[PDB]
This record gives sequence, structure tokens and C-alpha cells, in this order.
Amino acid sequence: NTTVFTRILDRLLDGYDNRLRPGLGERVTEVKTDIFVTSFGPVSDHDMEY
Amino acid sequence: SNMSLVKETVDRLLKGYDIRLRPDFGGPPVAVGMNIDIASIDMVSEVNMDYTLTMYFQQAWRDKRLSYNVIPLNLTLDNRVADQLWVPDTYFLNDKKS
Ligand SMILES: *[C@@H]1O[C@H](CO)[C@@H](O)[C@H](O)[C@H]1NC(C)=O
Repeated sequence: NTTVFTRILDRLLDGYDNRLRPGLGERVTEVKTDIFVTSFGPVSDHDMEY
Repeated sequence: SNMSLVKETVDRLLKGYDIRLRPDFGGPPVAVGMNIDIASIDMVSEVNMDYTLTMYFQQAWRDKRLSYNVIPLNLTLDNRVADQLWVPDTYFLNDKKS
């Protein structure tokens, strides 16, 4: 089924423009965000950074 | 559809576009307006005689070849199309690492 999967992935980017967001003039894009902090690094006091 | 119309417009704009030539290559100079939105000045070192600043450096010019009169909205394209337009060769003379 590698042929069928390749034909799906090829039909998927057929005529795709990656310079236009989904719903460019007809809607507003809704990006749902999430964060999983794997490690809270060392807080440097001199540079006031973390 | 509106999306297909915009895609056709953009493809027409970038077709036959010469990046080697600035706007008005054989005419008057192009006017590039600068803006700077300084986010922070991090460190002012006396031992290296330098200072680090983070800014939102914006430039605005007028390219007649990227002019469209089909859609009435101000297009915002992906940041990867800037590799296919002409952008002025601005450099900071007294920078060391940026
Ligand atoms: C495009 O930008 C100009 C200047 O910022 C503004 O006057 C105009 O309303 C904008 N167009 C749209 C469709 O918002």
C-alpha cells in the first residue's frame, strides 16, 4: 500500500500554495497552542534571563 | 474561489520576475523608508566596547512589478517568499555579530 499512500500524499500537495494561510480572505485562522515544559533551565541572575 | 484567485495573482506577480534587478533598474533611485522598534538593549560592555540591541527593523519600498488590482486586501505572504523578491542590501557598518 506504499503506492496508494504515495498517491494520497501527491494528491494532497497538488495545487497547494504554502504562501497563503488557510482561509486567507474568508475566515480567521485559529491556532490552538500547548506547551509541555520538559525542563525549566537555570535562571541566570546576572543576565536577567532564564 | 477567493483563495484560488489570490494564488493566481501571486503566481502572476512572481512569474517573469528578475531578482537581480532592483525596482527602476534604469531610472531614478528607489526610496526605502526605515522603522526601528527597539525591543531591548541587553548589555553595554566596557571590556569589549560593544553593546547588544534587539530590534524590529522594518523597511518599506515601492516595487511597481508587485502591483495587483484584482483583490482589494493587503496581502500577507509567508516569510519564505522574501527569498524571491528584491530586498535592499542594508547592512549595519559597526556591527560585530548579528
Ligand atoms: C492596507 O493598508 C493601508 C495602510 O496601512 C490601510 O489604509 C488599508 O485599510 C489596508 N487595507 C485593508 C483592506 O485593510
